[PDB]
This record gives sequence, C-alpha cells and structure tokens, in this order.
Amino acid sequence: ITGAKVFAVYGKGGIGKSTTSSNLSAAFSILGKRVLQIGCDPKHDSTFTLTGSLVPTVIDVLKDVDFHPEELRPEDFVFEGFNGVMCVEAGGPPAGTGCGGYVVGQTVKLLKQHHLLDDTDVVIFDVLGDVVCGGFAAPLQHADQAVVVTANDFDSIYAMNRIIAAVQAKSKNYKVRLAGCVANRSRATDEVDRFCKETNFRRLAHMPDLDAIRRSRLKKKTLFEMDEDQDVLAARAEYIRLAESLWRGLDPIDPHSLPDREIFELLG
Amino acid sequence: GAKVFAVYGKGGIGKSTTSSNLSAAFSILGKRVLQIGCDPKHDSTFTLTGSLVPTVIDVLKDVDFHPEELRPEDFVFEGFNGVMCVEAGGPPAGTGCGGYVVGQTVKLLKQHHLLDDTDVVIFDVLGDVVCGGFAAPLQHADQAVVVTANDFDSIYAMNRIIAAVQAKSKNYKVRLAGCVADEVDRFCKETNFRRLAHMPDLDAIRRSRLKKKTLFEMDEDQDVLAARAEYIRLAESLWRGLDPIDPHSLPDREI
Ligand code: SF4
Ligand SMILES: [Cl-]
Repeated sequence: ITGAKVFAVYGKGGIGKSTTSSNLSAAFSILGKRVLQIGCDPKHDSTFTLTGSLVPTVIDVLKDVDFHPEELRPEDFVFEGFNGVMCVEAGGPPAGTGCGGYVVGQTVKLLKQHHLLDDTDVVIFDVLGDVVCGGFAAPLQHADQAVVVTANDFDSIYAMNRIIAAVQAKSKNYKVRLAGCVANRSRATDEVDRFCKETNFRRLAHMPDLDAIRRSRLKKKTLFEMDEDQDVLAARAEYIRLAESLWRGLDPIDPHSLPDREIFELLG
Repeated sequence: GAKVFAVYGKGGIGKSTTSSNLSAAFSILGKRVLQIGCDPKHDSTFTLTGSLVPTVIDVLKDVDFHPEELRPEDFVFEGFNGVMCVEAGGPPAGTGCGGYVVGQTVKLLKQHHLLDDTDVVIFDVLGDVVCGGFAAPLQHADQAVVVTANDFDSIYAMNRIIAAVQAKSKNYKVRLAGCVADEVDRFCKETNFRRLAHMPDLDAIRRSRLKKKTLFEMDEDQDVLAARAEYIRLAESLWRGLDPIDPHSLPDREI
C-alpha cells in the first residue's frame, strides 16, 4: 500500500480495541482526511459504530462466488460509514481450517484490484492482538506505525509485550515501527507505566470512556456522532490529539520485549 | 491410543484453571495424565509444577532446532500427584503458525514414546481464534470441552469453537462433549449444545490461590473440597462416555 499513511491498531480483545480503532478513524475524518478502516478481527464488529450495522465480511462475499474476485463490485465489500469513512472488514477465517493471513491477504488484494487505495489518505487496521502469529501479523507488512491498545490488567500487558516483539520482528525487514501504547480508558495506569519504563516503551493518550458514556451508546454510535456533552467533548479531544500526533509523526523509540517469564515476576 | 480431551475456550475466563484442575482430577482418580499447554501464554501447567516450566520452542531456541539430543527431562516436568505436563509455548512473535508449534510438540513426545503409558491427555488450546493453526489439537482429541461464561466474548468464542469442531469432525474423530462455566443456557438451546456443570470457586477462594496451586493441592477447607468434587465429577463423567450430541453453529450475525 502506497500513497497513504497506514496505522495498525493492535491489542487483545475484551478491552475495547474496536472502540479506540473506529474513533481514531472518525477523528481522522474530522481532520479532513480520507480514512479507510480495515477490520481484521474475527469478530467483525470494528466498523459497526462507523456504519451502524454489521458490514458483510470480504470472506463472506468471496465464499459466494466460489472464490472469484472478478464478479465482485466495490459496493459489495466496501461500505461508507460516518462522515464518509470507508469501512471494509476482512472477517474471520473459516472455523477449523484456513489461515488468517489469507483473509487479510485477499482483502488488500481486492482493495488494490479495484484501485480503492488511490483516494484514501489514512488506512486504519484493526487487528486482533490476542495472538501474534504471522497470519494475524500480516497488516504489519503494510503499516507505517503500530499503536497497541492495552489496559491495566495482566493479560493486556502480556499481549502488549507479545506485540512489541512481533512488531520489532517485522521491523528488521519492514518500515513498521512501534508508535507507543494507548490506555483503553481512563483508569489506573501504574502497572502500564511500570511496563513502559522497563521496556523503554511509552504511553500516548488516555481516553475517558469509563466515566459516563454508557456502553450501550459506546458500541452503537461513534463519539463524533453522539450528542454533545461534557464527557463526549472530553473524549473527542483525546482522539483528535492521538490522530494529529500520528499524522505529523512522532519521535522514534527503541523498545524491547521482556521475556515471557520476566513479565510474571514483574506484575504477579 | 489413549483417551484425550481438548479444553477449548477464550482466555481470561479461567480456562487454564479448568484444564489444570481437570488434569489433577484424573490424577486423583488413578490415571496417568499428560496436560499439553498450547496457549501462547504458557501458564496452563503453572498450578501443577508450581513454576513456569520451559516451553518446547524455548528448548529448541537454545538447541538450534535440533530434536536430536533432547530428553524427556528437558520439556516434560513432573507436576502435582505425578502429572506429567509440557507447555508447547507461543509461536515466534511476528511469524510462525500455531500448528507448527503443536506439530513440533507432539513429534517430540512420540520420538521418545511418552504416550504408551499415559491414560488421559489434556489439551489446553487457546480459543480466542478458531483458525486452522490453533485448531490442531482438535485433530487428536476424542472430545472437546468448551470453557465459556455469560459475557458476549465467551459466547461468541464458544459459537466459533463449535463451528471449528464441526468442520474438523468431517475428517477427524473429534466430538463436542459440552461446555462449562443464564445467557449461556439460552445459547445451548438454540444450538443444541450441552451445559455440563459449574465450579463454584469465584467467591471465597482467592484468584491468587487459584493461580498459585491446584485445588487438589490447596489446604483442605470447606470451599476447596466442594470445588474438588466438581472437577472429580467432571473427570469421571468424561471417562464414562457422555451421551454424544450434534450441536449446530449459528451465523455471526445471529450470535
Ligand atoms: S499463521 Fe496464525 S492464523 Fe494462520 S494458521 Fe497459523 S496460527 Fe492460524
Ligand atoms: Cl447511519
């Protein structure tokens, strides 16, 4: 992918990864950029808040024409969401067989087959961070920066440590660098900060999704489409700064992943 | 040629706690247990041996991919009540299929014939993704026990695990033995699944003690002995041979 800044939003599930991913796309669109969010999570609900409905996955449409990306139209797997944010979700691989790199590989293949990347200025990959195998690490081959999503619990810090090693493994042969980590919502961050100081990482922003912003409205609309109040405007500003920082570049860092055993003795 | 079960389910919902106590349950029942932790976070056998045992990929890292001079003392460790257990370890971060790690941890066991004496084998497989790589333990498993909870993510993962066992059963011997953990019961009725039991260790017992040692090794109290009976009743129920069932998977839009 060329001619567009690509960011891979990593992080494990259950912490609101799709929330921080879809709002970053909407924040880029507020700043006047053409955004294109690629949903790579098996749970194809990353672009739900952008479109307002379940977008048909690319693998669902490809499994209808017997794997022939010829009769497919751009309006069959790419849908326009809030503020013109183009939404395409790869979906999950077949249950039991098939690889994740195939679902990610075919999505980018049709995006370049129909020339659906010449107009987009920002590409947002929402990638599952629960595993860091080469199949789900495929969006790192196209991304410029990789912002990881993490929470204060142990499983998120363990996944973040696994993504740091995965991105830096791809960093030796690809342009992808680690831009830092982002707390999922405004809570305690002492355990995340201690991991950053030990790994020479860094935490970026801190969105206030915990205070108010009822989960029913979180997963329904995006923050830039909700009605304005104190908490919405405060959370909107946290995503505008994150989008602007990633746009005009950040000062590079050189983190390192702790061994899988040294992270247990760090937290517990 | 022995009974083998695959503990499947999403992470963070105490799946490793379920697979560990299930292994120790078969041990108390007088069975040779072999728990193979396939989770990338190789903490499946933490409560058994009391320590983070070296993984297969970590041994092959300082062994230069050479399974020549490898002995059972390197990767297989003696756990609680004589439970042999080995962590397969996570795939290399960035590149490397999960099926390769599962494929290289079963050949290292068959190379030494460490299965001609065991009776029950427990597979702790990560259920966050139901891709073909992580679905490799389903090929050998006789049945698969799903770990879930009342949240959406655990039910969504269980719904994809059922579809993963269905497709894998068309060419293998894997079956669906049910699930363990209100809203889950509404899922089983629509999918014709089965809700086995429910271990009551969320309250009174401390997750710190849960992640420390197995329930069969803790100090004998009222709450831990009631939890031992739940895992003992589950171990014998699987050994007796539960009445098989054919659950169907739901579309992702319907789930
Ligand atoms: S590369 Fe990853 S997604 Fe693909 S089969 Fe292997 S473990 Fe599964
Ligand atoms: Cl709308």
